[PDB]
Amino acid sequence: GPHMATGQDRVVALVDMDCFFVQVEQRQNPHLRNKPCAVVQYKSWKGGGIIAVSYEARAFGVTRSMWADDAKKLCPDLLLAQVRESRGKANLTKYREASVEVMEIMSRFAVIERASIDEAYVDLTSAVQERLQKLQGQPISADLLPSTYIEGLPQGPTVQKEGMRKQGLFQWLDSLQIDNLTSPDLQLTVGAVIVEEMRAAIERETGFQCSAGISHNKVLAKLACGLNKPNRQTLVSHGSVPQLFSQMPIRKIRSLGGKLGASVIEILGIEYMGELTQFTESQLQSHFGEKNGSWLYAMCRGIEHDPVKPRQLPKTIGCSKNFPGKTALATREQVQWWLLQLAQELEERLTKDRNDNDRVATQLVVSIRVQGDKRLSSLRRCCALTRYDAHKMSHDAFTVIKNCNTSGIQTEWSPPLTMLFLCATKFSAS
DNA sequence: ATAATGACGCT
DNA sequence: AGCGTCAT
Ligand SMILES: Cc1cn([C@H]2C[C@H](O)[C@@H](COP(=O)(O)OP(=O)(O)OP(=O)(O)O)O2)c(=O)[nH]c1=O
Ligand SMILES: [Ca+2]
Ligand SMILES: [Ca+2]
Repeated sequence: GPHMATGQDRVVALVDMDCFFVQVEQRQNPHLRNKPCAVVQYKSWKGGGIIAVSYEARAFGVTRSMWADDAKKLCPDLLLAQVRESRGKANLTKYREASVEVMEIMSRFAVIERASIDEAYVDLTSAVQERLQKLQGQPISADLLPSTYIEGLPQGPTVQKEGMRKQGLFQWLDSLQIDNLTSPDLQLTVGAVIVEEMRAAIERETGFQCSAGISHNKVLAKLACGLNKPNRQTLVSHGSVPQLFSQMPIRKIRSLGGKLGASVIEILGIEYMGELTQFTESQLQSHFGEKNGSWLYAMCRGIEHDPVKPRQLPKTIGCSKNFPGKTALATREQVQWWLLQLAQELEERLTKDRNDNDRVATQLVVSIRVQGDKRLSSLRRCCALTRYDAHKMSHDAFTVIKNCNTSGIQTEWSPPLTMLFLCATKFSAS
């Protein structure tokens, strides 16, 4: 009825950089531009692990987590750039810094939530309402939306991609309710215009291309974003949700890509996101818990309330290294030395962080993984972080994990460690 | 023998 | 406090 909330109160975008580490390497090395190429860490073992893949290389079947030697088998022309290595581990500084370039530019338009090294949510509600004043009911030209897809359109009465895009946009714009400043669809459309500008600015000032989703909440925006990649943006309207969700595999919806998603599928005996509508909120709550049941009930109707959190800086700073199989650390001296290598990178980055962002970390968290254990972390322990000093931090870290050592001989370490992880947390202003 | 990161929920 | 889930 008239008391039915429709989740159309906000305009929310998610921006995501196209094959981000590859673009960073391609900006720096013009030889890699418009070529099949990939970013790889380490190179001794099977040519290194691939962690990012240009879209040209994707067309050959090259994927993440592939060994580089295996990728060459699919794509013999594949060009590689390798991650900087410092102190025997990967060093992602180039990408973190590239990330800051993009984030500060987006920050110029609106409050952003940094969702990863190359993704940000944008709450555009205020900017849209303001822009809606700039245009005194003035119709929105197709030319303000040159890279925008309208999900679900064209419908009813062209054989190439751009032809379809435009026909969809035209059908959308022709039906638009422009003399109504409260029309959710109009707000989204104005939201999409701004995101075009934001994306133009990002490309102009960094050289980096990205894709974006624009919708009424974060989950739909994130979904919308992946529908037309690379270098394009997608508007997903509230109206588009029933058809879109009608064949949308549950695992595609953010937070449903793991075990909860799988149990939703198994317990309810369904496949697609829209099928969730046929259950009461109480039923969903009984199967998955109050919080999940409530969230599921709203979400399958395109309604979600998770706000864009005003946070542009990460809340933790960490360094980890895995030591798979034969490389697992087996002596005290190895464990101490690698904790030191981790502590040294951490200290550089913390000192940087303290000068840039006026804050200090107050807690050190130490995480290890023992051989045979499938879990990410075998064990987590903490101590105070009182000095940005590598030798102290590495020493304290050893102290809080050292009795995990089950070995009879003091110089030996067992069970061998397959991962070391140090993370600085609990920042206070400074 | 993917990695190296991150955010947050549950108890 | 410490472990588990989900994501890039
Ligand atoms: C998913 C993932 C990404 N990354 C890095 C490399 C990616 O370039 C970057 C962001 O990842 P994604 O956004 O997941 O991937 P992408 O940018 O490479 O490609 P797409 O265009 O499909 O978005 O972070 C990892 O190091 N490990 C990972 O598991
Ligand atoms: Ca990306
Ligand atoms: Ca991403």
